[PDB]
Order: sequence, then structure tokens, then C-alpha cells
Amino acid sequence: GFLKLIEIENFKSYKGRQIIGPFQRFTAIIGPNGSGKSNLMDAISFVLGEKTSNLRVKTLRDLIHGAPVGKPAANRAFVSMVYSEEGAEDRTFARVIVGGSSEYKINNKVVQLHEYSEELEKLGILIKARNFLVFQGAVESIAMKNPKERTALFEEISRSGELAQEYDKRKKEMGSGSLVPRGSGSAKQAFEQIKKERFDRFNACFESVATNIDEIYKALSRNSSAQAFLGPENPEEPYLDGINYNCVAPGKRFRPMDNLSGGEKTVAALALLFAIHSYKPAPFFVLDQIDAALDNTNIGKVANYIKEQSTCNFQAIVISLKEEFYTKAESLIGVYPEQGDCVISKVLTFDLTKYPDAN
Amino acid sequence: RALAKTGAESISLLELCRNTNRKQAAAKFYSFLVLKKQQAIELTQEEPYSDIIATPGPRFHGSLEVLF
Ligand SMILES: Nc1ncnc2c1ncn2[C@@H]1O[C@H](COP(=O)(O)OP(=O)(O)O)[C@@H](O)[C@H]1O
Ligand SMILES: [Mg+2]
Repeated sequence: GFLKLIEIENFKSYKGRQIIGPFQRFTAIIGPNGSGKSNLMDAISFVLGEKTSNLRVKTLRDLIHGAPVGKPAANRAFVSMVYSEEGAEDRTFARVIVGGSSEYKINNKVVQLHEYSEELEKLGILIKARNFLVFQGAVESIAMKNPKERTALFEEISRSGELAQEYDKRKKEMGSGSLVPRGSGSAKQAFEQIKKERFDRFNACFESVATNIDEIYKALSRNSSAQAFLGPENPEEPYLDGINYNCVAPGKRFRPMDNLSGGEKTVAALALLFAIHSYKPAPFFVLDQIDAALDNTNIGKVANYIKEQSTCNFQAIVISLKEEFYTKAESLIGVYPEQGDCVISKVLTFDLTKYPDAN
Repeated sequence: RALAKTGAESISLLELCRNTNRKQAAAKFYSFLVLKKQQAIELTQEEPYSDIIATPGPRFHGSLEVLF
């Protein structure tokens, strides 16, 4: 499905009740500095289950408009997502701040966080892996992160990480940790068994992403010269060591990853982002200033990939400071500030498809 | 010479963007956001994707002939 709109009430600078959207398949959020773009990113994170400590506040009630200066606008606030699916009525997912605590609701029925997370997972929205959200200043780290941390991402998405506890126990019972490990046929079999189970869970995900990533990196680069390789440091037990990621940019000679430009690292990061989506598709991505390090050539190639993918595969919500990027979206959500006790954010909507993208 | 540069009671963004291309129209939309931040205009939008109407704000602003 797709994210039809967000409804926000008294959340950070978004005073009062406001509709954000409706979204098109490719929508860009824009506005001058200080208007409330980052607060809107936080509202999206919040309704999708983000922990309060990752939302730039010391307490949940400080997310209520005006609360940080002891002038809270209300005793409650909420963010709501309207999720639409062809052949189905709209479904509303909401998180409400009530009495310093979070209440989760699906179609105005209160649910516990477990069921909220479980219902989202059925839609492709994984609130632990969070593979559909890229924060400001974070896109390059996706391509340059520690190989061992890349393995943890694959263990979370594939659920192979669920087996790590049993794996560790069976390994020790087989003699791991003794000077000369000796294991019976049985304790060895129990370890070979849990190892096969973790291997199969991990590879069901990793092999798909690794065999799809090259085509995606080519399609982002839009050249045949480009190549992307994902490979385990430990081929027999990929979950025990790092996942190597190396690329050859098109018309370029090979370089290691920390030698690439910010923009080249960005494209490599997005290829991995979208290769994960080819295995476990998310309905939408929220991308906060991922164009920061992109030159205009790469902005064009990324926007074209989104546009030639937003019809069918996924929806893209981007926050952008660069007109070269956001003028390629179907609609703009413009954020502006209003004067008050605190900064108040409000939004306008603008349909770019009315105008020729030409001269 | 500067006294004769009279203006309207409201400005329609969609009217401003008639016969513009996408980049020009986006830039006018963005300028409305900046003018509002500067309190040079007030903004109304009846519903999402309706026309966006500017009226004078509580702060003076120069060069409004070129902005509109
Ligand atoms: N709970 C709140 N109540 C009122 N205003 C808030 C609250 N939280 C943040 N703000 C205000 O919102 C503004 C920051 O908004 P932000 O989204 O970061 O702007 P930008 O568009 O540059 O990303 C600050 O003035 C900040 O004090
Ligand atoms: Mg910001």
C-alpha cells in the first residue's frame, strides 16, 4: 500500500491539528531553515514506533507543543498515519500522548505496542530494522559502516539473529571454550543443526539482496560499467563475521569505500537501501536530505530511479534543500514558521505536475 | 516615482505560476514560504492543493514588485 497522509496534533512545533499531505507517489518536503522540517521527520519516526530518547527530548510530554517552555498547548498530542491499500478501506495507525504515556491505536482501537509493531510488520514496515527511514547526515554511513554492523542488519531483517542465543549455547556444549574442544556425535549434531538453521535464515535474505544489488547499483548509476558486490568475510558462517560491500563506480577505476566522494558513497548507500527493499519491500521510504552530497548528475539519476519506481514498487517522501532534487517530485509540502510563544510550524501543498518540466 | 507602485489586496500563487515551468513555479512557491517566515505576507490555503493566497503581513518588505 502507501502512506496517504499524516495527521498531526500539537506535536513539537506542529500546533493544533494539521493534515500533512495527501502524498503523491514522489513528494518532497521543503522549507526555509527553522520552519519545522526536522520536527516533521520526528513525527514520522514517532508514529512508526521510535523510542522517545531518539526524538530529541528528555521526556515524552516534552513532545507536546509548548511543553519545553512550560507552556504546553494541551494534555495530549498525536501523530496518525493513514495507510491505503488497493481493494481495502483506509487503515489508521496512531500514537497518542496521554498522561505522559504513549497509547497506540489501529482504526481508533487501542492496542499494545506488540500488536502495533506486529500489524506494521505485515505491511513491510519493520520498526526495529527501520530500513525505510534515512535520517539527515546518515546516508553515507549506510555504505561506510562497519562490516560487522552490516551483518547485524541482515540478522535483524532475516530473523536469523533470533537463533543466536541457541547457537551460542550449542557451540559451548559442543566444547567451544575448552583447550581442546571435543564433542560427541550428538552435541556436534545439535550444533550443526542450529548452525544450519541460522545459516538458512540468514541466506534466505542475504543471498537475495546480494544477487539483486548489482542491477540496482547499475540502474542508479544508469551505466553498465558500474558494479556492486556484497560478500561475507565468513562464507561458511556469514552471521559470525562482517559483510563486505565494495563498488566500482562507472567510468571509474576501483577504489575502496572510504576513498569515494560523499556523493559516490551516497549512491552506494541507496543501492543497498533499495536492494534490501527487493527482498522485503517497504511501502514507503522517508529520506531526510539524502541529496546533501549529490552533484546535479547524481541528483538526476536518483530522482529518475525514484520516479521510474514510485509508480509500482515504492513511495518516496523526501526532505530536500536542493531545488534540483525537489523540482523532480510530483508535489511539494512546504513548511513555514509562525510567530508565537513557541515556533509554530504549518504546511502548504503544491502540485508540480501542472507545469511542464521544460522550456 | 516610487509612490506609484501600487498593488493588489491579494496575490494568487496559481495565477503567478500561469505559463511557468516546474522550476519557476517551485521557486515562487518557495518564495512564499520565505516571505511568510519574514512576516511580509499572510498565507491562506483553503484545503490541500487549493490555490495559495498571499495578503500583506505585519512587517514591511521591500522589492515586492519583483517578488510578485
Ligand atoms: N515541543 C515543541 N513545542 C514548540 N516548539 C518546538 C517544540 N519542539 C521543537 N520546537 C521548535 O521547532 C523549531 C525547530 O524546528 P525544526 O524542525 O528543527 O526546523 P528545520 O526546518 O530547520 O528543520 C525550534 O524553534 C524548536 O524550538
Ligand atoms: Mg533541521
